[PDB]
Amino acid sequence: MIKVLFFAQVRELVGTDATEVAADFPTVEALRQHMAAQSDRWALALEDGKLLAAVNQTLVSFDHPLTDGDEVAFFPPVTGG
Amino acid sequence: MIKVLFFAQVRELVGTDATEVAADFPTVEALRQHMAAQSDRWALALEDGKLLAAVNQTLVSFDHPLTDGDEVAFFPPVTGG
Amino acid sequence: AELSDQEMLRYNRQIILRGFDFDGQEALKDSRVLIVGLGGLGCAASQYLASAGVGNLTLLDFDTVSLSNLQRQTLHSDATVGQPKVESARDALTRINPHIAITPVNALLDDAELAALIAEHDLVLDCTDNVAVRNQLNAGCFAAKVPLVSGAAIRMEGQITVFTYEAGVMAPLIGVIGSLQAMEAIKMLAGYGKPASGKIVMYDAMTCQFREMKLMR
Amino acid sequence: AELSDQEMLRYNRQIILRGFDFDGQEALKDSRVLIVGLGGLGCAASQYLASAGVGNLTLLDFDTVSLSNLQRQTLHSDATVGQPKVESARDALTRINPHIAITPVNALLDDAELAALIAEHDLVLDCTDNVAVRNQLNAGCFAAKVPLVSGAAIRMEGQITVFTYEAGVMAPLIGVIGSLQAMEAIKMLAGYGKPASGKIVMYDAMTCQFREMKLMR
Ligand SMILES: Nc1ncnc2c1ncn2[C@@H]1O[C@H](COP(=O)(O)OP(=O)(O)OP(=O)(O)O)[C@@H](O)[C@H]1O
Ligand SMILES: Nc1ncnc2c1ncn2[C@@H]1O[C@H](COP(=O)(O)OP(=O)(O)OP(=O)(O)O)[C@@H](O)[C@H]1O
Repeated sequence: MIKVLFFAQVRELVGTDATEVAADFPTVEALRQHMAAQSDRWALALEDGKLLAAVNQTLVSFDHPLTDGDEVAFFPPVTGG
Repeated sequence: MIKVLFFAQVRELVGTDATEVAADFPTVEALRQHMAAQSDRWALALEDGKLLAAVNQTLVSFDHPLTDGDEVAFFPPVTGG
Repeated sequence: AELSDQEMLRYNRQIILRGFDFDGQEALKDSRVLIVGLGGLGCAASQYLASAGVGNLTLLDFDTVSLSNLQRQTLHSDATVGQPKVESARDALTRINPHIAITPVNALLDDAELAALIAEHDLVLDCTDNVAVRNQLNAGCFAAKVPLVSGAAIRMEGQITVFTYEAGVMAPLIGVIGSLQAMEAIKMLAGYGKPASGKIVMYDAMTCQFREMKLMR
Repeated sequence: AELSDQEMLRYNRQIILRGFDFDGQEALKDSRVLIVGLGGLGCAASQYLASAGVGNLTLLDFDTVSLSNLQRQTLHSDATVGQPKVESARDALTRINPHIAITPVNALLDDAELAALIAEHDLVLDCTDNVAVRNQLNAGCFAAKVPLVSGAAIRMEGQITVFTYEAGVMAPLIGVIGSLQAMEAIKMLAGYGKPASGKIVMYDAMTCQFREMKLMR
């Protein structure tokens, strides 16, 4: 279906590592809002500006076209060190 | 078929990272000798005692049963540091 | 437990980590870890076990420092060449953190003696270079049921594995693997995160790739 | 190039690595690397760039040492708190290897000045904590066409990427990522192995997993 994976702090906040979801998002940004609307914890975990999307082993814009079978991973960006 | 992968020093010596081969080895040890018989460089790269076999994401004895579709990776063992 | 005002400031960046908090930092202080092999890896791993705050560490090695070792063992120095490794290391380590208690043990213990020693700690670090020792360790640790964070490296290849129960070597490789160990140790000690027991994480420097392979009994 | 009898002994374990040999070790000696940010990562990476043998290193940071930093920046110490980081670091580094030439630069250069500096080295190390700087770097490096080994870490997460063209932080994480950088740098400098350009290697400490994700222009 749509294997939505979660890494690092993102998975930490949402409490799950992966989740299959029904196909229904044109852009990656489409899925970004659905999931974020679940709760305040989800809102923050998937807050815009503080998230990075990776579509099928490759990084993509918050617009890449999503079709059924796609694997989208959501991890945060890192700066510091 | 039989996706035989190579890692670290092993891949270094054999000069290739992966190689598909015709199904024909009962034990992992069966494949171990065929490949090692190719040349002196292959003999050494895959020399018995100095090799580790990994069958489909899991480590296995030099006997695990090999069937078509199997993915066998050959990397050396590490001690030191 | 019980951090001072100064510990609480130095350890801050750790304390504020969600899930760790003051509690974690107190666990660390109360821990008694044993590092076997203060060479390439033993040196890498201890430097961060010390700075992070593990209150009690025991250095176990029978060898002495040498020139060649100075290509990768940062804890040692030209001025300490010849001196035994447990001592060169202790000195450098107590500079990194004057708050922890460091005990050096210049020797080559046998099975009876390792066993007694192991049962005296909460976690052991396999930082050796031969299966003779690695086997004693795995043996003693399993008998007393003390977690083992084992690692190895040579040439351009490393491995790390957890148990809850010549050839050259590029300098930075010992650092990758060594710091991996020190991480996993802290993870176990404070019950933070999920340990890497049940598998071997292999690191291929030549290509910079990491593989995970499931373990079997 | 041209190693002495003493360098040739100290660097041995590197020289005997197949594919590296005397040639590699001479490249390292002839290299001029620039490290920007002698904090958590800058400290981890330089310790192994120094011991391995990169002949010339330039430390660039405007900050000073502090207590909190002593939970992870091993190159610094209580005795150096307050002193600027480029200097605390240079001192510790020259202890690790009295054979290399270290140049500290206590400042905050602007674009004109970074650009001049970059064009003076063979490789740069992004060891900073903000996109302001990281962007200048990426900019200057691309203009002069100088390789960039960039890395970052925070909390329990790291990343490393190569370009050929508060929140807490667990101590050992900076070590994993830092030593990764120092490895890739050496790889580029001597043409040994295959670089990690064209992707981001991400490291998840909480679970100890590594992911590779393809980059796009
Ligand atoms: N039985 C043991 N007890 C304590 N320490 C051990 C034991 N066996 C091996 N060691 C130590 O493990 C360490 C790590 O060695 P490593 O391979 O890292 O460096 P070395 O052995 O010191 O290096 P070199 O390759 O220059 O010989 C050594 O410093 C060695 O003394
Ligand atoms: N423009 C820049 N030029 C030089 N160094 C920089 C620049 N921007 C940031 N840095 C340095 O990058 C370093 C790494 O910081 P890190 O996040 O690793 O530790 P810190 O900033 O020193 O730590 P703390 O979280 O205790 O504040 C610092 O030591 C900081 O001074």
